[PDB]
Amino acid sequence: MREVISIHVGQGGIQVGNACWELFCLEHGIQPDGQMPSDKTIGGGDDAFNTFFSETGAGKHVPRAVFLDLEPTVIDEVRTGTYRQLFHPEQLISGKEDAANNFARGHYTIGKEIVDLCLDRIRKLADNCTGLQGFLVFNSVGGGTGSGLGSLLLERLSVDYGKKSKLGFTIYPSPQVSTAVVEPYNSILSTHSLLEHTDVAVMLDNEAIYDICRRNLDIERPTYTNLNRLIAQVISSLTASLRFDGALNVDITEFQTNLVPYPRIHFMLSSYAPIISAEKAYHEQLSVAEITNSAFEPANMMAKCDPRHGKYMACSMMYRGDVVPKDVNASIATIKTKRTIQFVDWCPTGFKVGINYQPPTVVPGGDLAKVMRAVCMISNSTAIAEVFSRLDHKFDLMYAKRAFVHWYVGEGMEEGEFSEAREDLAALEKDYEEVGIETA
Amino acid sequence: MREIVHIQGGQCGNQIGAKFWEVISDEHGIDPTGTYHGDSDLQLERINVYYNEATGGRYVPRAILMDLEPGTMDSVRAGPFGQLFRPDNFVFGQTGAGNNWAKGHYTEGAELIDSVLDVVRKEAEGCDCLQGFQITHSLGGGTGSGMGTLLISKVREEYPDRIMETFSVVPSPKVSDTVVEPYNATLSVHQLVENADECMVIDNEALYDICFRTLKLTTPTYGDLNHLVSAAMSGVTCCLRFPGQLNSDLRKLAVNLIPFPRLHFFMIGFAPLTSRGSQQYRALTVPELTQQMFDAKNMMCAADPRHGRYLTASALFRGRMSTKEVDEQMLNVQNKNSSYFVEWIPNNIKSSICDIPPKGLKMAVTFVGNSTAIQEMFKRVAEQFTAMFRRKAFLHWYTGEGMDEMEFTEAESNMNDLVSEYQQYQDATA
Ligand SMILES: Nc1nc2c(ncn2[C@@H]2O[C@H](COP(=O)(O)OP(=O)(O)OP(=O)(O)O)[C@@H](O)[C@H]2O)c(=O)[nH]1
Ligand SMILES: Nc1nc2c(ncn2[C@@H]2O[C@H](COP(=O)(O)OP(=O)(O)O)[C@@H](O)[C@H]2O)c(=O)[nH]1
Ligand SMILES: [Mg+2]
Repeated sequence: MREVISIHVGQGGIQVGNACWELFCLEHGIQPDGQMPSDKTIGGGDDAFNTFFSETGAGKHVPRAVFLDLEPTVIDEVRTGTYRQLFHPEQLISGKEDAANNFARGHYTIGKEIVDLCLDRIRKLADNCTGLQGFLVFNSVGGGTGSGLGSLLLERLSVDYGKKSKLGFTIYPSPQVSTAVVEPYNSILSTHSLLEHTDVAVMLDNEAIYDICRRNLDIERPTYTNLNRLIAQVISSLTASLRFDGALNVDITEFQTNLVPYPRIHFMLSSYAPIISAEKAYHEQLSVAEITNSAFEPANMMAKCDPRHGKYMACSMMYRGDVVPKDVNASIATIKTKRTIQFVDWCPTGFKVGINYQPPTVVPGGDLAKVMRAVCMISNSTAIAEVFSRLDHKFDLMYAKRAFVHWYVGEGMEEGEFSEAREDLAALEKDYEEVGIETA
Repeated sequence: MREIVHIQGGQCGNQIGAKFWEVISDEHGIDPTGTYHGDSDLQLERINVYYNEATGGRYVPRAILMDLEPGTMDSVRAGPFGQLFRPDNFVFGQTGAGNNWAKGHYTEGAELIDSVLDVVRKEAEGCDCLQGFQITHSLGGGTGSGMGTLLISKVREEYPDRIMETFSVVPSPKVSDTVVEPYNATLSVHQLVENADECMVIDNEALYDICFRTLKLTTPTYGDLNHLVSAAMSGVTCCLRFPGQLNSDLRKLAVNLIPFPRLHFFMIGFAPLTSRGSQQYRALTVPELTQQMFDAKNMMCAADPRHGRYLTASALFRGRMSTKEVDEQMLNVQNKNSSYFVEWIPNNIKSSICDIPPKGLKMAVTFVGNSTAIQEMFKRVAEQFTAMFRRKAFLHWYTGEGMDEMEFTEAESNMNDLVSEYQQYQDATA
């Protein structure tokens, strides 16, 4: 019944998990205890929570989630949070010591012990669900746990599970404003595994989200919480169809059908158009035309790469709330008319459109205006080759110096994997450049 | 989970350790009797990382105090919180090295190493998941330096993968309390480079500088120096004891600051230090903390980094703050002084955040940067050792202990090679 097993790796992943799960509980009005309170007793509004939650049969709805980490700190802060009783304790897996940004350490030494318990919990949650769409996996491809454990988990999911899905939400190392020195190596190896084992990899860069926040929300001092809540809004809009009825319904499986044209090229930017201060929306009309135009402004991309340098290969717009199909068609027409926006020739029809009646909720405490119309665009564009070449350049610097390779080699990782992944990335950017050209 | 075994050896070692345990207790609100007195339950979520539990809820520091001058036992017992440590951990000789490295590394240290090895082994096996040991000592003295490097070699042979971090107090030609400081420092670092995971150097003259310029203290005593180094040391492992937004344990700092295994020397610093006079003037905010903790004066080493170039650097911020602010400050200082940072490293700064500040404080940073200026601070000791070794002064003191001149030759050559390595990776370009 449209079930979606969620996965979360690493500290970033688990913080995003907290965010998205607070958001979901607020959406379905599930009190922190886990008991959905009946409202007006006019009929049980079932079929809604079931996408993400699962009823234990006694009025307790537990989330179909699994949290994975090798450091017991953040997972315990989850345990000592407003949602302590909310999660079935088995799913909040933890390890004694962490990989410490050492992708290899988490990939061979530490992970290969907790991956078994995680796979067990996953098979459990799957045996529960009937008609599962696929798995969402949020992870920081910069950190050791995130990257490494995510690679291992995705490989195990690929081999053990059928064509269901694998949606990946990666917090890529921001191009300009980095946080760790070893980010290049972990990011590159994570990518080399990801491109093989993931269906869809929507990219996310904290730098771009910082810029979006200060530009629109005017929160000059954002924290990771605001970023988390923005990403939560995003993935909510991504699965709104699986829960709320609308004019057109886009199941998660349809992205991997539409957006990704070739098995290797499956990286995608994302954008969320109406993002306005509660006190600023007083001045905005928020027409669907305005939404659609703003969603294509390269500034509002959730990742940081300008598609004006690239080409839009495919786009998926998903609208929520007071949406009318006539205006949506008009807006996509006008956008196709624009010159700043260019589509590849061989893809003439570059749009998957979804329209869901459910207006996006507002979370108390997050600075976002109530709004009746929203969109989220997942776009596979050629400009992501820019960020990939950027990481290639940084990684090439470090590795031509052979800077930190000893750390990884100490973890039984054969150093040949480095050059192998770098050559794979060279081939990938070559693929992007190739498909960027028109036909002969 | 991720336990720590503190190891202090030597007079300066014992003073540093005593002040350190005082500060860590003030951080956990533990009263010198041994019980808890705080108010935030968080203060107990990670309390096992440094203390073991004893019967009656009394928490006992997982410390191991060792020395060769038995008077230091009386010394540590004298100060407050001297009641904390369990006397079983106390290990002491009777003779004392007397500033002699060999005496504390061959003749006498070899006779206490067995006992302290038993003690550290018991403390380790008692703990389940050991992050590693945080040893602290001074290289100027004999017992500290010699016994410290001996036991460090031993424990490294016994626990290779665990972190073996060391706060070493290298003597400076500025203060030059003793005269055999060159031989001690040389014969210490020669093994330090071979066994230590990561090393923070601390120079008394640098601490005096900080206590005279940054702080304006009419009478800086060794107590105040120990206080500063304690504040630093606590700030190092802060993320291990408190949740924060982006965690960073010791191993994370290690991997993020060690390009090559022989370059494991950093220069620490503490951000919000301000004199009681200028305290009300300079407002407390993240850019101020950056400007300070990156001042060439504010470093706890005597090496001016301006001459050098930061290979990598890290910072740990205590207290709730905006991740965008700190990360933007990092990027800013990166793009501001690009000459001061190696080019082949894309982003040489590692940032971390814990949202629990030091008591009575709002925000505070603990900077740890691997530079090449340290190569200068080692050139100092190298030329000092060369001078006082050409004519073979005081050499008989060491040779009578079973040590031979070949040891001095190999030690000074190893230090020279380390210096050349740092020099190359400074001048190297990409
Ligand atoms: N968007 C977002 N990213 C985060 C957040 N917290 C951490 N990150 C990302 O996580 C990276 C830090 O590494 P970690 O997430 O700690 O790596 P890990 O998988 O959690 O485990 P370790 O590698 O052992 O640290 C940084 O690059 C951040 O970009 C968060 O709250 N929100
Ligand atoms: N920073 C600092 N240095 C100290 C302190 N006490 C002693 N020292 C230094 O330690 C050196 C002497 O150490 P010593 O007593 O011989 O240690 P030992 O080798 O274990 O006996 C001197 O150069 C002092 O400068 C202190 O409280 N703080
Ligand atoms: Mg992490």
